[PDB]
Amino acid sequence: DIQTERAYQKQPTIFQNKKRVLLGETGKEKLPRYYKNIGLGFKTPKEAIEGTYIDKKCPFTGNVSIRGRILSGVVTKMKMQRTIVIRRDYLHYIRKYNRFEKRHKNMSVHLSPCFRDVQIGDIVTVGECRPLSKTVRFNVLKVTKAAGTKK
Amino acid sequence: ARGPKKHLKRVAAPKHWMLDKLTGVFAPRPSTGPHKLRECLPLIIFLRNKLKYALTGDEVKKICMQRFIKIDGKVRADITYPAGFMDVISIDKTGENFRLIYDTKGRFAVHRITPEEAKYKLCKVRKIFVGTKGIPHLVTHDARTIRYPDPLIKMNDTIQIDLETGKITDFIKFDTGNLCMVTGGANLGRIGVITNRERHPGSFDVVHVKDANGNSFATRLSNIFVIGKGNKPWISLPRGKGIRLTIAEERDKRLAAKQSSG
Amino acid sequence: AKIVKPNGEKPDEFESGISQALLELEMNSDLKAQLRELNITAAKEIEVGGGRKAIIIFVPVPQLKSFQKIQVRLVRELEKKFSGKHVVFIAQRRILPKPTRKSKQKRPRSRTLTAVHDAILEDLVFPSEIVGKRIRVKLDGSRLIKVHLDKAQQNNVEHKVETFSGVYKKLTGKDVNFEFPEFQL
Amino acid sequence: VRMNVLADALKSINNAEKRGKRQVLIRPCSKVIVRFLTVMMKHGYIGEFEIIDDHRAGKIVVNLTGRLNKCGVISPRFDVQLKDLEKWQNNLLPSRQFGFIVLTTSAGIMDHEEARRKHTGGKILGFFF
Amino acid sequence: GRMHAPGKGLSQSALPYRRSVPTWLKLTSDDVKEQIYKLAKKGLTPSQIGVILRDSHGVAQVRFVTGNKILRILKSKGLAPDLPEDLYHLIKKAVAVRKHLERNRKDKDAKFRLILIESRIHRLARYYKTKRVLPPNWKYESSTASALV
RNA sequence: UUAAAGUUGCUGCAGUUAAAAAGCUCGUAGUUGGAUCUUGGGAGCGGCCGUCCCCUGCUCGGCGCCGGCCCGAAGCGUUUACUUUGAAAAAAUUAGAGUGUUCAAAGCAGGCCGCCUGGAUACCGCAGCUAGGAAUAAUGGAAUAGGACCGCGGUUCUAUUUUGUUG
Repeated sequence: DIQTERAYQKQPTIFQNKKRVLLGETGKEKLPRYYKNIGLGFKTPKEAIEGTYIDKKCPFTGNVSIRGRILSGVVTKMKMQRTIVIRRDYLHYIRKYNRFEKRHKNMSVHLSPCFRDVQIGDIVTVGECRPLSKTVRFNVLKVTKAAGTKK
Repeated sequence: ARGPKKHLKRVAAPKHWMLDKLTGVFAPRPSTGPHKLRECLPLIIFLRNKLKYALTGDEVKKICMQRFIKIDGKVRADITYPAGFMDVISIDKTGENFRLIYDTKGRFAVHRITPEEAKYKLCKVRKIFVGTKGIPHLVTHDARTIRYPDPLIKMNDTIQIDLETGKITDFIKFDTGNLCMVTGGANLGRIGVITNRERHPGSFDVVHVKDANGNSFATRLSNIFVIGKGNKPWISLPRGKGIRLTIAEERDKRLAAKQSSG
Repeated sequence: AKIVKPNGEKPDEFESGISQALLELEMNSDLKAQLRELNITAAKEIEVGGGRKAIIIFVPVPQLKSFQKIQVRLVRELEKKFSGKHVVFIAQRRILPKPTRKSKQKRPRSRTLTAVHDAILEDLVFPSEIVGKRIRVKLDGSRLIKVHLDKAQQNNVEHKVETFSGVYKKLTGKDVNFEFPEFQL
Repeated sequence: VRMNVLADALKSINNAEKRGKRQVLIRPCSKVIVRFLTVMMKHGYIGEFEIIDDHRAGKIVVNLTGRLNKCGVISPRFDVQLKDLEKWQNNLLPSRQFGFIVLTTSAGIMDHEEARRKHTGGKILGFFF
Repeated sequence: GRMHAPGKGLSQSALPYRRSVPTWLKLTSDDVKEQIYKLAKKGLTPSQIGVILRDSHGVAQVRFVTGNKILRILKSKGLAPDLPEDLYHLIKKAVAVRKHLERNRKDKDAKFRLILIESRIHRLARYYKTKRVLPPNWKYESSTASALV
């Protein structure tokens, strides 16, 4: 399930080759997991604690920090891997005609494999990060399901 | 611009530099120092507009390098030296000292002080650092790196330093019930007591300050200077004690002074 | 005893007296065929406007459908055992606060204030069901509700309309006048 | 189909007031309609107005008198501020000595002088004079 | 007015204000429950169950006696139809119209009515998708019309 | 080029005959969408009413006392638009306070006989940050009960304050 590509995937905080007294069983083969509290009142989920995925851009198990703006949006498409596009619908005001117009500005955010219970239409919130790609700047902090989907 | 700017236009100057328009094209850009450009005051501006000791830009230079003016116990020979909040300035020969405190409006004010009060200076700690061989460090709001401080000095406290030895004598803790004043913004020079301190994670932590007569206002965390422990101030406050008289009471006071003067 | 309470508190002497009177009434009559499981929750005596009083019995809602076939004789036995006080069966219902943005599942519309007040008004007049209802708004801003009843079962109800108006004024706070129009039948 | 019930109610009562009748059959019911008619009653423009209870939709019968010039609706609901309301009473009210502008407020459906003295504002509803 | 016709007709029911069971009715809630169960086991639309009950049993409204309508009873027992009845009737009408047109090519107004009922089917299917009654992948097409119930 | 132009019309134009309703219908994006959810009360002043107070739950403590009460607080409380306040929002310029440049456009000066001053204030569309209310408009709670609540019954990983010193 893991180690797909031409290089080893590891978390460069822990040491995965500690020498035990025996190197047998009963205390070994449970590797430690690196995680941190991202702050701003957000709570880390269990999937980032007991998971086995390896990332370098995950807000929980990764080398990226959260600072700046906190936004929200609705998930539109899940086609490209490990990152999704959300839609922000907002209203614009004109001084001349005292009437509003709705506008949308879709943009790409990053989805770690910690949140894999995501379908089209789920409301997510994002936080500003350093540029992780050409057009990707935001990391998803939590996921909220839409109406229905009771299964 | 391929490099740093070296000129400064007259109408691009800050308003608290308190200049005129139809005098010259340029304004005195201060040399880099402890204080920022928009929050300091050049020595030429003070000596040529406030104290009226000099009239031109050469007389200020003659007085400045004549070794007559001492800045926080050190003689300075730069005519555009940045002087900011509670910069103790001394004239040794005529025996006068001035303390720079913001008055009831948004500006500086001349304030003659006794020499016994001119020996020390209240200043605000900015951040706490740890040195090379486990030495704690303090960074002060006028960039005074002090080695080995008191263990009870926190991030937003105020320390009192003797100008002859550079060490800490006494301190004020950041807590509600202490006399405070604001340095910057719409509020400036008002003296009040801290009551509330609202914590916002990831942004500016606003506080609430009540005046001694019944007025209240809210400023940011960076716009805080603690000056007293309770009601008694540790320094000599200027005239009016920083009460921020409104325009009606100011008009009434000016009319009363005009009627009494005749 | 006969009286039970959803709240864990001992009933007072008046409702215990009403429960004992009901137990005696089913003891010396044929009411025991229909009161083995049916009971009483609470009772209250309130000053109906004038020189005459009346009692109000709080009944749980799912037992009122069983009582709906029984009120033909219980009421007349209750004025005949008493002196002249009328008896009114008002079901108990819980009034829930509106779910605001400050203060968990859905509060249903059956538990809303308007619904329980209309249900109290409906259970207030059992033999005379609702045929018309009007609201009067006077110049003071107050609301004067009016209730129109059928021309069936008039003579046994027309002497208790002021009792219904008094107990509806005390329980809710709305002035209700009862009238008998001759429209349909 | 129908969009605003207040617009139809105000047009119906305006037509029946211009024809000179005394009773108006407002066929919809709403909280805003009852509150608007209550404000018009409190400011001495109408009399005893009814609410006919029904399990479908209530009907309102008002007691007209020769006192109303025109009552109207401003559709859609335009939000105002305290300083913005002065232009609205400049171009909507016929005079400053009389006339009223009813605007929606968090304190309830309530007129413009009271919203001025309570230091507030909100969406507009209509006008009467 | 109608959604596909210029008519402005006003002809419908008129429920009375009186919210009470009639005293002369001798049908309890249980008896009308197995009456509805038997009429649904006979293979009837709930409207047919309602008209049969109101004619031959003297009940005014079922939800005024039982406490809920017919489709709630049929869903609670477990014998309600999979497809709703009005959209099923619209589908069967569309199949009847199409079996007229591909037997009789030259008619045009019947093709116009076919377009109208296809639009009605599409709008009702969109509403049932919005109400999460139909599956989201449900799609009506002519090529599986007569194969569909 | 602006006003006059209500001859560009959001406020605020016209479409039978003067310029102008597609031949008709369905239909996607857009725009607009019915009723319905907490009413009413009390302590009092002026004499029923225009101003006053009351009708979200829980782990640590200072305004007071004799393990028992109130006050506060590390920390959480369904989300939007709208509305009021607060922060910050360069100067000059626009209103605007003071001031006999001989008035004014100006300018930030000046007045008493060393002394006393001023060098304010408002505005800064929208968007981002905050604090009282939820009337107005849109979403969601449970119907296949994978609904709340109450005390019980089984499966696991980890905390030093202890089974006489220490292993």
